[PDB]
Amino acid sequence: MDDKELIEYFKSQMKEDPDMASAVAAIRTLLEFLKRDKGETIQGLRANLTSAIETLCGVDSSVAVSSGGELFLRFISLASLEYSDYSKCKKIMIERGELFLRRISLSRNKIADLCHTFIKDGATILTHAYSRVVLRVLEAAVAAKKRFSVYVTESQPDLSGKKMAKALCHLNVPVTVVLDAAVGYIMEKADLVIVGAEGVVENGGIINKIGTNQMAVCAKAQNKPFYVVAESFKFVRLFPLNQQDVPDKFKYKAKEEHPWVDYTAPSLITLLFTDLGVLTPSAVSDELIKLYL
Amino acid sequence: MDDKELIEYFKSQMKEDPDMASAVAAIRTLLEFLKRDKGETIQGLRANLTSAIETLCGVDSSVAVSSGGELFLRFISLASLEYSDYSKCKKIMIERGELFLRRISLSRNKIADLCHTFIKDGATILTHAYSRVVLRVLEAAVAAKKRFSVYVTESQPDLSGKKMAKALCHLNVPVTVVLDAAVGYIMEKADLVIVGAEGVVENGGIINKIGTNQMAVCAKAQNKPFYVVAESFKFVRLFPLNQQDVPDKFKYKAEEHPWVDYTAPSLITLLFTDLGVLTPSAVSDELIKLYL
Amino acid sequence: LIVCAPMFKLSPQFPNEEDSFHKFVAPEEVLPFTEGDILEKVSVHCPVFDYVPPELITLFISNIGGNAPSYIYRLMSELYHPDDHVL
Repeated sequence: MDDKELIEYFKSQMKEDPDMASAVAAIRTLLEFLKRDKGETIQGLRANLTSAIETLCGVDSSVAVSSGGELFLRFISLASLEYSDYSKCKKIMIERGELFLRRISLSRNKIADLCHTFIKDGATILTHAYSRVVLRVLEAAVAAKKRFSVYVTESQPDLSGKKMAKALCHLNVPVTVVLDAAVGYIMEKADLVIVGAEGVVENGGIINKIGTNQMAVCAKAQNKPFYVVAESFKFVRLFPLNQQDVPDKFKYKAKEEHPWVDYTAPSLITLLFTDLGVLTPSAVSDELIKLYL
Repeated sequence: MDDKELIEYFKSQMKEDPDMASAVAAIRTLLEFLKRDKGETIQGLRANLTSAIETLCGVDSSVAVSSGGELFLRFISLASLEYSDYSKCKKIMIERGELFLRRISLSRNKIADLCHTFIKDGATILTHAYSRVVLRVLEAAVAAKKRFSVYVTESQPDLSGKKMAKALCHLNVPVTVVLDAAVGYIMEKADLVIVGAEGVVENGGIINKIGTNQMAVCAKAQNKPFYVVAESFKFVRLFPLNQQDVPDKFKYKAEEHPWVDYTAPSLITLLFTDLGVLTPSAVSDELIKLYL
Repeated sequence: LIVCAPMFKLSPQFPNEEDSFHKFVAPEEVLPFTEGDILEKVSVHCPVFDYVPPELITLFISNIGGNAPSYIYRLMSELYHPDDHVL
């Protein structure tokens, strides 16, 4: 099928269910594209898949999409070169893709189960922007008879924090909203910091919504732990050194341009909660190599 | 004059000239009250002045007003004032107050002259919020045939940074406006930080608009100088330790929305006052000398 | 700073439980019982163990050699199966 069908299917899948990330939609679109092929040679199919991934990347500019596409491409073909009939190989790869899609969807519950035991009783928690996995973690924590208070940030320019505040108020939890310029003023009362992630880099740092770097520095100045929640399919191969090493195709969405993302160094992070387990920033270098088979 | 007349005169003086600070308005109102007081007593005059200062501070909650009133009261009484006649003493204190008012209006130019030489050639300067003294400093610097670039912050929630940028436009200097959460991202390109002040405390720290503490910490994390411009009549007696110790009558103006925050003396490099150029350790006893 | 410790003192746990992390004993060791009524409104605490973060350790001397603190994780991966982490 052509690119117009690809874009239409992608947008329809995104719009049908709001509780879904871009990566899952991209993976489902790629699987549907795989099921609608007619070729006879493997590398022609490889070229078609690469072109499809490249076209899909141009619509939405997020880090997770490209990494998910690459992981899907190199995970689908562990053993598909044995027989001489195209049909058997195609069936085997379709089965492998279905298995991969099945295995993708169990990460959030594992993350919540591993992370909910780090919250004390009667504690104040700071957070930035909106993230669904953090909400799941908090739901699991409140299901275990614990009490805490939450501070959130308005997170300009789209006021994303108020949405998370409204979602939190539905679970009768004390939640308050502060300004974007009062983070350092309010760090005094906090006890721990939990944020989401948009991509994990080779040296252990992260890429996230603009405004995380200053919060991390302020928390480091007063010796507060910094926790990160992420997923396996968000691992990318990149080794930035400063703020200007980030590729420009991720900074500006499709100074005065207001870049949307920023990078945080591994020396300001305490622990990482992934579906692979609990890893210090030093083990990410090995785990990324092992993952990229 | 009564309380209503006091408030009317204060508001009219504030409204007449936008290029004027609250302290000068309070001082002028106090002088006007002094020139329209009747009675034969000194303690009565002192009580009337104290009540006037209290009712003036009640209307507007800014740090400079109280310090200006206290300094005025201390200064106008530093002479003989023994004699035998009320009228002679009254004229003496009126003359002293007029001399004090004349002296106050000659500090911005001195600050600009002392501070303009610290700017390099072809440098990037980061600043925060709106402040007239910084504008005067930059005008003096640009009058000396120098080139530089300026970054500003939108300064939520009233967006004063845009007004500062619009004022900077007439001076044909390159100017950029960044978000209130992009300070850490933009700190790398900067070279020095210049901010205003709202009140100087005993241990050397300052009190300013919300959002300065994070800028100071970020600048300290990358070894960049931090400069402060202040005025003599903004020195107040207070020894805060953390953010909680700030008095509540200055935090919240007349969900949490504080308006000011305090910055420690260990994150500052130099202070440019009308007394001269002082390290943070010099204020601790310059303040003692000043409050005679 | 140098730590001397064999291999059977390595455990696959993270510092998240606290509470029973320390070990408290009788306050008899600190304040004698012969202090009288003063021992009716005074609280005495006698911990035993203490927690040390890993940024303050330089080397580990074991029965195989010297290793940096960051290597310990890898050792665990070859000592215990991840299934049996929680009994």
